Amino acid sequence: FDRDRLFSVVSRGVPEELTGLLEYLRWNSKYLTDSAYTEGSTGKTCLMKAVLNLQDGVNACIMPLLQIDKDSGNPKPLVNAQCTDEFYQGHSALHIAIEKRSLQCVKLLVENGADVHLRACGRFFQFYFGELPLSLAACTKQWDVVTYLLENPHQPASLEATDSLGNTVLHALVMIADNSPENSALVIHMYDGLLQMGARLCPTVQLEEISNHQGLTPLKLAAKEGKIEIFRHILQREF
Repeated sequence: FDRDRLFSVVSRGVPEELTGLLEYLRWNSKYLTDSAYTEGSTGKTCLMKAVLNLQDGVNACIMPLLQIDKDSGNPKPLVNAQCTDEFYQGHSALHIAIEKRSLQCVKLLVENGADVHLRACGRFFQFYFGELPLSLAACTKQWDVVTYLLENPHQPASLEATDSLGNTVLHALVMIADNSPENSALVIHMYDGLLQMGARLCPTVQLEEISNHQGLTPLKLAAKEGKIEIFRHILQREF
């Protein structure tokens, strides 16, 4: 089992061809997160390759890979491996699952130890979505994934979490807003929805008062970016 074979196998979504992988790993004291099983420039793992080749929301190598990884006794679980190159830095299988708009796959990953606060901060994403799984799910308007991330019993995502810019999901939404009537309406429903859920999930937290590394709340950030409709909406929330 060299890397080439595994990635081929996994790309084709044929779990049956993983026969002997576990034995090979345990015999040699190796893990699927090892340099050897990782693409040398990017750190792209076999599980990432799997989620990149989803067929109709699924890929039948995914759970086998997770199980083999667990059974191999891996100290640094494959589920939370991150891309290492400049362009995709921090990108995890969970981010790819959300980009692919697959709730099925998000669940499978989270149920098996996905860290819901890993940051994708590479040069390609500066579109920028706030580097966090929840902020990506919100920015791409995925209601089913957003509520799963917030409510699941394994690893609930925090609405207060911030990225390397100090941005919450609320700042991220301000960032992706267009000034088109229909887009801003949808972004407003997401902004309000998250806050409505926050009144229940974090009853005491003033999420809209959290400010940036640039000292900007979502309101002030909205003003800075020229986002009139979002700005005026955030104000009427107060008043």
